[PDB]
Amino acid sequence: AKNEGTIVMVSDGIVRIHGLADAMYGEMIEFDGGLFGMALNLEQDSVGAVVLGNYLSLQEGQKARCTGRVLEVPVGPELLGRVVDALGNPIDGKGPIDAKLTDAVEKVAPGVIWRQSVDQPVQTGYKSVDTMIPVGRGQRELIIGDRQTGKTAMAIDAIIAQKNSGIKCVYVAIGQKQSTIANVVRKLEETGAMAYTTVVAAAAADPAAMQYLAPYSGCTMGEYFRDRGEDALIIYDDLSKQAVAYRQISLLLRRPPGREAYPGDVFYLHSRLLERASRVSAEYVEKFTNGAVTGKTGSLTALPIIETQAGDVSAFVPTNVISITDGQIFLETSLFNAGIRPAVNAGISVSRVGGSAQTKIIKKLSGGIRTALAQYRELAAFAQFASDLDEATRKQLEHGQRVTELMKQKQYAPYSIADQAVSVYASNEGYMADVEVKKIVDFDAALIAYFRSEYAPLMKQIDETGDYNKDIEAAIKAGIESFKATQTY
Amino acid sequence: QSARMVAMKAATDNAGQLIKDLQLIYNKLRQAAITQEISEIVGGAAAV
Amino acid sequence: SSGRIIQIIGAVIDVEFERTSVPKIYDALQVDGTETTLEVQQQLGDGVVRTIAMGSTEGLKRGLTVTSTNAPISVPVGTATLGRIMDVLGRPIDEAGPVATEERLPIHRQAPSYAEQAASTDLLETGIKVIDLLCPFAKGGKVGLFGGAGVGKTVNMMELINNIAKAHSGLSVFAGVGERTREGNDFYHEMKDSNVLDKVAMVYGQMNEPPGNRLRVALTGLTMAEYFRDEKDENGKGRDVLLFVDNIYRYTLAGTEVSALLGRMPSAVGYQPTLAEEMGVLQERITSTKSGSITSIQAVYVPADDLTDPSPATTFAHLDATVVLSRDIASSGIYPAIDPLDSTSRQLDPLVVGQEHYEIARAVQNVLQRYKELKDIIAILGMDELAEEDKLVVYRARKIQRFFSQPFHVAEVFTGAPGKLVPLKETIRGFKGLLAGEYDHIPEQAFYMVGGIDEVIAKAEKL
Ligand SMILES: Nc1ncnc2c1ncn2[C@@H]1O[C@H](COP(=O)(O)OP(=O)(O)OP(=O)(O)O)[C@@H](O)[C@H]1O
Ligand SMILES: [Mg+2]
Repeated sequence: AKNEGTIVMVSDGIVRIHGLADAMYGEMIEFDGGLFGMALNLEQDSVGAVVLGNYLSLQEGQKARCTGRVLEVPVGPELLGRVVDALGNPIDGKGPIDAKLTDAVEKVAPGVIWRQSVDQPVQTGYKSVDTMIPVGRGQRELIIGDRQTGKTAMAIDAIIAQKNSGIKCVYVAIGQKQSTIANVVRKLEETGAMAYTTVVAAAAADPAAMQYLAPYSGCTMGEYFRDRGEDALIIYDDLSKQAVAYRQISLLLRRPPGREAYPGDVFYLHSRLLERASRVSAEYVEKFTNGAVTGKTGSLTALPIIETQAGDVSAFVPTNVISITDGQIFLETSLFNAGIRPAVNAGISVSRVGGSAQTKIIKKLSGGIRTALAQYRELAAFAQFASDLDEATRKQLEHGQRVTELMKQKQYAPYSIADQAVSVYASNEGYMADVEVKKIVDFDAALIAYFRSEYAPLMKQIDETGDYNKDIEAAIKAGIESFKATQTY
Repeated sequence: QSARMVAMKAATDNAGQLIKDLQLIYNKLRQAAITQEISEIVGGAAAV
Repeated sequence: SSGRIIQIIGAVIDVEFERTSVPKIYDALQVDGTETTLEVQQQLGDGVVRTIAMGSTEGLKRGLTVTSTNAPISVPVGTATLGRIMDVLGRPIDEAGPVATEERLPIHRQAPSYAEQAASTDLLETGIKVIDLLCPFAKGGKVGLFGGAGVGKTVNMMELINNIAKAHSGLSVFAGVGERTREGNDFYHEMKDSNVLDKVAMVYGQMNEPPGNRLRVALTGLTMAEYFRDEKDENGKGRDVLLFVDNIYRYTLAGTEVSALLGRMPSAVGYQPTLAEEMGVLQERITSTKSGSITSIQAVYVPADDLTDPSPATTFAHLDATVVLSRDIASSGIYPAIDPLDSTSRQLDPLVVGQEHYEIARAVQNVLQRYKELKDIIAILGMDELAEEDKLVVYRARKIQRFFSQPFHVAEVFTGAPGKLVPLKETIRGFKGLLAGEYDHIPEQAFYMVGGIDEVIAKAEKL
């Protein structure tokens, strides 16, 4: 009757329905056994629909009914600290979620007149990326590298480092083994970062439709705090697996093939998703809330992750997504084995926002590190022939070696703004010119632990304000001199 | 010392030139490679 | 009279009409009760038309009515579009109100015929010393901008926009094909802050938009520029117009995506079969007619650093000049940052520009190439240990490099120094004098951000 149909073909998780004449594109449909489906092909005499669940219980001749509503997810602050499936059903076993309102999954980004310049900082706890590739609220930075190269670690550290920032976090896992998801959730809960984090999971055994629709639901859940003036962050662990699932669905639906068998509308798939990470203006927040909130601007930051095979960044999907984001972080396999544990390649990693997304002290102090790294890249083969160089170039090489060994850091130990500032100030000045090249890592921590125990007021002031005046510089210099004089490492 | 200079210089120059030609070959293969798969994939589209 | 949707698959939509009233190719349709528009793309049997919608197909069902405009997409053209931002359909997106223009033009039109071409090739004066001397532009020509970000690409665009209106009393049109929203907002606010928005019209096609929008966004700017060119002031004379393309590679990519969506056999390197034809449709309407002229400045991105790739290969067949921006020069402190050796122009021949200009340009390029050859010997073998002529070449090259830089007008509100527009003749005279050797004693520091030659003399004597 235009709201009831029949099933005529079941195969590979795809069901073809005959009926449902007034069925919209993307509308949900109800199968007989409390199951749901999404329509994606409206041919002349049939409807193509994917099943969001177990299709093994569906048989030819069963009935179906249209919901009349587009795909929706429950949204609110009551989803913090819970683990859910791609549609909002809890899987941690801690009880139902008392949802208050729902939101559509497919939405359009705000227009160009409602945007705002990005000038606020987001910290990740890694010195290498905090001083060289700044990330700001509303930016889009991409982490790209080969297998077992350190990609998830960095994302989890970035989520952890928001303990004292007030930024909510959403973590989306697509096509992963359930044991890894359980371990990640357990580690998050152990540290204490689960008090403000939401986790969406679509395991490798889940249907491809869920692995394809998960990131959109995650972004919708993350957009709650943007419209209300409060910042948020979202991480997609692998867009490559989403692309693979999309390709599988399209090929099973007979859409025309293309390079690597990808369908034509694949760039649009990631384009319409990544463009929703934006910083709206105060007028947009004032209009959306109908005057409830005034003088506040929202944001939403995205950190997609991409895996490449044998370093072939020229593949179809890596090239598609590189041209969309605002920067790239490259992780090398050779650097990981060589001992550089964060394994960030400086020289091909760029941030388009740049120094506008930093505090005063970090912005002042990043230039020395950048210059030292550039000069070390310039002259490095002279390591064997150091004695034949003049004094200036030898000093430059030694400083570059010290700096490039200072960038190494351990997992699950995010640095604070004061810690980074103290380390960089000790490096930019000549303090680390006496320590041996092999002992720099030990000296750096000892110096950090000497502070926060004898100079905690100053650390709190730096953390809360971020200012840089002659008075702060004097205190930092005096503390460093005292540590170098009295204590030992 | 001077002799070494010249010898070493030559090597660098040669290396540079070498890289260029390899790049050209690579590009060719790249393009060529892609075309082949497309044809095969199109064949699959006619396999039914 | 009316139609109905019979098939929805992604963006491709099939509509069915009556036996007779079947809309022609490229006609624009509108679905009643919705803000959706469709563009005819292919004609099939039984009066069935395959189209691509400009917008999204969410919340759309089979059986909806469609009304035909019986004409291509028409955009409003006039003087009321100066200082506004519109999308492909010419609708304001700046929340500033409707455009008061009531006259509209179609965006699909044939190129001018063989007999309508200009009877001569005339140069265009920009005011920038380096561009005029080494990469001369031509009314009706095409310039390809090869540069990254952070080399001052937008500043140069705004400077040209100001200069054309100041000198030749022209206007400009800006078209953004598949641009980021953040950078678009930044560019709009920079234009407003620099006071150049009044002389420009802007059309944006966003990256998050379907490929149909990004493919047909350049034709709207082209139509607006064409209308500006043919406006006749008293005593005729038309007008000279600039057009800007933020990136033409994304135009080809959008064409490829549309071809794949419609469904047809891929060409070599996965490009669509109709690539050169699609680009020649765009590049053959940018020419100098008897009434007036249109000059286009386009940004080009080379995929995978492969010049042999089909897209740059097709692009390079229509380019008359290439302007290359280098990060090395920008770090050196010499803005504008245009490489004087990797930048070439087809108009740098003794016939079009003259004999003395050709001689001066070739001499300057030879001196620069000589300096590029000599730096390595100084770097490795050592300083000096050389004849005098090489040293003179080095000093003259340094003086010329300093002299290429000049202040701009769009930065007056930032630095405070007034902008300098140097007439070509002054550049020719100054460079000829420098090459002759008269200014062999003037300090080189007087050549930096100093505009015209006499001004160099005044700054030198003052110092
Ligand atoms: N900064 C670090 N210092 C030391 N060890 C690290 C660091 N970051 C990650 N590791 C370790 O190196 C390995 C990399 O695992 P990780 O999960 O980070 O990689 P991945 O890129 O997500 O891999 P996969 O493709 O298997 O999901 C793990 O054993 C992890 O414990
Ligand atoms: Mg991983």
